[PDB]
Amino acid sequence: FLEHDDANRALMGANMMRQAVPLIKSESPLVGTGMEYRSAADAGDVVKAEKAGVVQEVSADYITTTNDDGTYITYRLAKFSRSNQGTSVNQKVIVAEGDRIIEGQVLADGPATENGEMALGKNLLVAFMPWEGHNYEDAIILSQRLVQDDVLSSIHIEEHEVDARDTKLGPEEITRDIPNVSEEVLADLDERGIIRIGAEVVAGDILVGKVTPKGETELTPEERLLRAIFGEKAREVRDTSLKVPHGEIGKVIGVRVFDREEGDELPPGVNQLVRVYVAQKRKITDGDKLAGRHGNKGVISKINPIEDMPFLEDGTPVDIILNPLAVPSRMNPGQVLEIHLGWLASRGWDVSGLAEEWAQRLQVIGADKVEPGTNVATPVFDGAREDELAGLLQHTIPNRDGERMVLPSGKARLFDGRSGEPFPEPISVGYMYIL
Amino acid sequence: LIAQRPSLTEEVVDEFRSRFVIEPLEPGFGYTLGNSLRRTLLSSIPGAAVTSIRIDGVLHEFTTVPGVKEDVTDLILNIKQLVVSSEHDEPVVMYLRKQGPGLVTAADIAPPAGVEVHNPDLVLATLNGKGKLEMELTVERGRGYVSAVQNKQVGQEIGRIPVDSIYSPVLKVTYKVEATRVEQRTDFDKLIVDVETKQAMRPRDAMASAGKTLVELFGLARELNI
Amino acid sequence: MLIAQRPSLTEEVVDEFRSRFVIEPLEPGFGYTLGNSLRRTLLSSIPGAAVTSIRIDGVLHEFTTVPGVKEDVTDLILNIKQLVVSSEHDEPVVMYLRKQGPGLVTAADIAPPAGVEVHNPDLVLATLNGKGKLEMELTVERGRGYVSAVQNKQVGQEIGRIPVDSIYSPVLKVTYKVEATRVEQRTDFDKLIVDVETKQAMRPRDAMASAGKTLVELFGLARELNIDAEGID
Amino acid sequence: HKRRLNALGPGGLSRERAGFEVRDVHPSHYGRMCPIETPEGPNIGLIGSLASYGRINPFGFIETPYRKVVEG
Amino acid sequence: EGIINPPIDELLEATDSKYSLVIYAAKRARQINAYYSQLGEGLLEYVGPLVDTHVHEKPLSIALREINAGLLTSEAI
Amino acid sequence: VLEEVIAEHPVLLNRAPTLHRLGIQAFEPQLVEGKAIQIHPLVCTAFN
Amino acid sequence: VLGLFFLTTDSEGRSPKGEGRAFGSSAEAIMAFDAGDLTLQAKIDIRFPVGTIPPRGFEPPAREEGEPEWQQGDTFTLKTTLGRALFNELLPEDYPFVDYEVGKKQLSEIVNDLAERYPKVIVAATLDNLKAAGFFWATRSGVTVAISDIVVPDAKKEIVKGYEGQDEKVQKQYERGLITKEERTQELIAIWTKATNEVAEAMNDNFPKTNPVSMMVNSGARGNMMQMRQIAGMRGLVSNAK
RNA sequence: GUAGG
Ligand SMILES: [Mg+2]
Repeated sequence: FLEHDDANRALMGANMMRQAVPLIKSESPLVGTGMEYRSAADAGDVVKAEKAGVVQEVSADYITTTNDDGTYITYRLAKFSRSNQGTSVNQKVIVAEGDRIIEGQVLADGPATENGEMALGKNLLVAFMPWEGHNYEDAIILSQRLVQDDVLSSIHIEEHEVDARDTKLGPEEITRDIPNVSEEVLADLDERGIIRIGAEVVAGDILVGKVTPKGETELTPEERLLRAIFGEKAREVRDTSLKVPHGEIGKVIGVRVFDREEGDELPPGVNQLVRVYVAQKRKITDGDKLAGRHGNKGVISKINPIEDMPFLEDGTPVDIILNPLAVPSRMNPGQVLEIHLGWLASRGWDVSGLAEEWAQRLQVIGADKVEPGTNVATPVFDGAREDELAGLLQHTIPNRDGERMVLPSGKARLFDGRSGEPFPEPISVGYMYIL
Repeated sequence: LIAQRPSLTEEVVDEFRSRFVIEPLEPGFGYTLGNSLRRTLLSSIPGAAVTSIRIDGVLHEFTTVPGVKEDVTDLILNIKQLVVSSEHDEPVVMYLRKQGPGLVTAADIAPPAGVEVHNPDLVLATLNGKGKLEMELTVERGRGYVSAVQNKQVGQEIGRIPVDSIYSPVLKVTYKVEATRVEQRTDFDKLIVDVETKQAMRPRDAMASAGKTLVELFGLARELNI
Repeated sequence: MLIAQRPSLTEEVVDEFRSRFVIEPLEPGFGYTLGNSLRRTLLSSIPGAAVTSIRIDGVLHEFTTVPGVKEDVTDLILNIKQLVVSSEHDEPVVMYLRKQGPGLVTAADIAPPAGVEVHNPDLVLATLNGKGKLEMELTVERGRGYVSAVQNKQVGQEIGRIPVDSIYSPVLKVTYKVEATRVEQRTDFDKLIVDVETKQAMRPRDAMASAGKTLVELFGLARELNIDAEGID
Repeated sequence: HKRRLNALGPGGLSRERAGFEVRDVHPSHYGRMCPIETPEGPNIGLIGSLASYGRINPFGFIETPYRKVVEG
Repeated sequence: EGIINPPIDELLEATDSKYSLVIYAAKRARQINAYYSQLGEGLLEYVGPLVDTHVHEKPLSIALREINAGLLTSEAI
Repeated sequence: VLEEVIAEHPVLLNRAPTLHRLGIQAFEPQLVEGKAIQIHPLVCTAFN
Repeated sequence: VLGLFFLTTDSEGRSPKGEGRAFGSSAEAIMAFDAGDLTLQAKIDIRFPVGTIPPRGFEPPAREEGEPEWQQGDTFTLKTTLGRALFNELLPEDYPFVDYEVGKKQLSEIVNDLAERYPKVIVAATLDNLKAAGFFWATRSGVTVAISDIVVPDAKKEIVKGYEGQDEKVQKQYERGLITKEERTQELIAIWTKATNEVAEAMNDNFPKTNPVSMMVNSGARGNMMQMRQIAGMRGLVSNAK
């Protein structure tokens, strides 16, 4: 629905469509342009097969295919390897075991991908109405259900390393014998002074133990006396071990080591290099930026429990609130079309023998009988006309009790979660993609 | 002027959904009554859920188990919505073991006595002919939501991993009001509260517990006065 | 399971009729249930008595003017509904007021029948010019909550009688606000501050005790489903 | 980021060199550049993505496919 | 229990300015903070808090309390 | 201890453009979970 | 400010049920409001307890009596809405009653008055109360946006085709060379300036005052007239490069 | 360099 959008906000959306982070589980948008499939396919993140045969083995680590000719090819799926910006490049598997394959057919989705189609976020049930100022100046309110079901949760893999270098005084050493330290600090480390795999870390945790070769130590009078009283030996070797930088958290997922004397080559001086992967699962929390396709972007300001959501007639809560004051001034009414079409897509429609102009247009287009949840396509400049939206809305399948739950106006009855009184007038509700 | 005390009646629409009607309610009460009932039922309700698991040959949730197309994290998401009922207040241990090619299921899981899964048809993952799944589960009981971050207590057992869990087995609640046939200006409203819940527990006992909680709170409010 | 801290209702008095009630921190997300429910039942469910209709001597329903009185009829309706009456007959009763001469006719000056007490005699009802002439009879009926004035054919039965709004609630208004508190290094706790404005007849805390008992009954009605236990204290 | 046309660079237009005229859209943009999208910062419009069907002339111009029309 | 608890207008009319009030209250705050940080010398020039004080307190709050009380006086050199 | 010490100690909030003197504004601190400053909606328009 | 404007609104904002009645006190008015018989936007009579300063314009008028009266600070009835009462109650007691719609400009005026005449602490408390009530009533207002909310004028198509009709006749009298291209451009831009002005006025006439976009633009909340013109009416003339 | 202000 770009045609109904001010260019300024379309520019904002297009610039904000290159920054969506993938999530644990990707889902294709319910409403969106029909070109997304090609955009996903041409990008190299997806893994497609070069032959048309029958898959022989389907495993997360690898997928084996055998063409009728006889060539066997095993695609290795990258798993949880750091990207350029530090997001997982996890890759799923879609094809079954015995299913026939065609050349170029998608075998495994990439990040932010689903069934070979682009999926840069998820789709939320959403309603337009102010709410106690917790959506003032276009701040956002989202239900705790997103905190509950990892609907918006993203992996983050950080990698940082340390180097053993032969300085003028001597060589640096990696070891579990760090000097001038407690015992428990070096608890989970390895034999050679490396953190094990799986050991969670916090700020100050020791990842790899490194010690300076030596240094000219003129021990001070006060320190001299202190050592004499406690009978401890200050040794020229000095601690230079790696520590987590302040304000961090994560589980170690992989560790790599390269060594000079070993067959691996290193730059001059550096004797050993160690890289550590620390990974976390950041859940959607206060302060996380968030934005719709049309450019409505805000910082989450509060996450109420599932009850305080202004819930709807059948008890479905709303998963996000939005400040309506935006959409007039920003001159970007595409999103109201989008939300209505999303509600339409969630609840299927049946149109047969209606003899209406819009009904005739769908029948000739063929999009007449639609089951609930099946996706839809609205090309950028040949999208759905408002008349089509109105007719389809008037002919939505009854979700429950044989009643259509949204009024023909596109507004429905909201029951305040906290007060319980039904809201004085209906409110607009639908399903919009969010990133 | 007329005095009429509330009267509750029940009806069942599905094996796990029921509608409960209270007609004598004062005007402009059924809404607040239904709201408090709904919120309390969702907020608090005893329940059981898996709380932390262990996988042989795996040291973190990020890696993958050979033999499954599903990575470990996919298994986390599969189990988080697994629904269980546990009678024991203290943690219990459950085991999932599967070999050969085929689907792994909740039914396949080894149930300890007094701990019962309630969604056997749920599929958790699939194994190849070469695959092997071995899994330890911890079944704890609680209420509401508990994230894995506060659910971690063992640091030495790196094999163990926490999982955020959901206890409340109620799915959704919806209340409606009407007008009573009684001839008067007040026009007493008729509240009807429909509750649908997961397979763990019947809605009747769920709202029995909710009433227990709320009546406790208001007994606290009243008795402490006068 | 057990609530980390048990709540404990407490009082803060600023006037014999105005009061504030505070709830010691509570399970998060519960504050709005309790406070809203309390608000509704305390405003409405508690019973009481109020006037129901009024009849001035020698006037018609369309004839809004009343001779011999400086004030009009409408302000008299406001003043009489402002009056609080405590009755228990459970059926309509009639109170009379027959006064003459110039001066001021007040609630003190009213002569009530048996079984009915007027709590506030201080209120001035009318100011008379010249001869008083005042003769007025009004109907009181116990009721529940608030009822809008309705036409019961009393005007048809006698042209003088007219309907009037009645306030059965012994309370006037309640304003409940929820705020956040920090306990055991956790901020997930909601204190309730409920300010009750009540008339002189009833003491507010007694009314809220009655309201709590009523809700306790209405929610013990749920125990009939089954017996279940929840962590508490 | 594959298909961007970065006008900033050596032997070419520089950030300080920018003017009103270069940044704005021109009637030849149709099919040769998406006039909608560009970084919002000081380099407004100087960077732009290629059009959807744009193909590259061997000399270095950008061609656009057009359907043929005859006698209506 | 907050910054605004002493209203400003009384202090302003007391000191007949805004900036003079700031420097004067700050001088008093410094004096009292020096007093609490004596830790034993007991210099006669230093003076304790004229108004009652909490177990833990910010000195400048007590300075402002004194000024609002109006008991403490100023005079330029 | 931190919750004890912060009260009655001003903090200057301040935005980057700082066009006019309403850029720098003193406030009382108050702890809150999450990782974001909170702010009082009335003063927001002074900062722009 | 949308909430406050929704609150201090004249009639017709809804079906004014329960209008034309008198109430003893604002408390019993709120009781009726909860009862649902009355609507917040409904002209009624209300009393006021003593100490309620009356409107500045209400100072000359007073109640009818043969004895001296001082209604500047005693009980007085007044014709107004529950909303205006609530809005006064937010304001401090000593402030005279305000009975006119607040919108945006008037709110700034009264805030200036308060900041001028009153101490700072009262100003802060009053602003805080205003904020709380404003958010609450914005929640209750029900402002939204929807496809039926923004209604295109019915007349537009007709008028524009007529205007378009004009256009092509000029083009015809240009294809014979009877007019220069420059003169054609000037007369076309004039014609379409007229057309867009007329369509803007038409749309301005069509929309009712109850729909949310009108409520928020008129309140001074957000937006301005031409945004509505180009979301509902045609954009009109724009500018090419240079 | 490139994103946000
Ligand atoms: Mg900004």
